[PDB]
Amino acid sequence: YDTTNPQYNSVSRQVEAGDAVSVVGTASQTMKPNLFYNKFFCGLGSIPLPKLH
Amino acid sequence: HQFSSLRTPTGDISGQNKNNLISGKATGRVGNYITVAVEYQQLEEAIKLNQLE
Repeated sequence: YDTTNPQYNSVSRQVEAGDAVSVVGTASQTMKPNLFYNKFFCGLGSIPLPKLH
Repeated sequence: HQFSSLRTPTGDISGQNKNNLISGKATGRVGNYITVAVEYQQLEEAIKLNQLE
């Protein structure tokens, strides 16, 4: 919520002290989540390794 | 070798002395190794080492 560069805003209002937050889910359960993502989210590569002498 | 000569009006060498063959030798020996050693890691080879020669 930059006030000198408004063009990069991504949230309607600035978070400030005294706000209320929550944590999703219950206390300590174990779960297998489901994923959804765009193609250009995370990349991957491999580094070739030279032969040891 | 080095020698010495004798003088005689007629060449009679009956009671003179004669030269001997004393052998002398000069010795040569080896010295110490000259060794230059380097070491480095494969990850460094892969990501940092260029123009190694």
